[PDB]
Amino acid sequence: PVKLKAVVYALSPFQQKIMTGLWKDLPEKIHHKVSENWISATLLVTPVVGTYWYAQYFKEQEKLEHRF
Amino acid sequence: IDAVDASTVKRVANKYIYDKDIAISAIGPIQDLPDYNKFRRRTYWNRY
Repeated sequence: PVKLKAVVYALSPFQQKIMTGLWKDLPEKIHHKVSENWISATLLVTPVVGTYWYAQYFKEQEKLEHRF
Repeated sequence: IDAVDASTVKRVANKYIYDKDIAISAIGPIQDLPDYNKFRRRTYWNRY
């Protein structure tokens, strides 16, 4: 058992609004998600999309070069 | 006082205790003290 010192004040669940917080600070929520995550998102999307587009281009070039 | 019979006690308890909010003040080594939700749930009996 860890020895802890703290004071915790809590309000009853029936004295607070339950759902409005979903839509509060919404620009901050979007901004934090984008600014913290855009590198991770790039590192995930870029190789997949690039490989797919290159494969499509390869297939189109191969199809054209076999025609008459 | 004599007017307070068993049915009176139950009526008053249902007015003041049953499924009611509670206030808790605790100090010391109280990590094993149950949280507010557990105390709040124990204000009613679902077997009844």
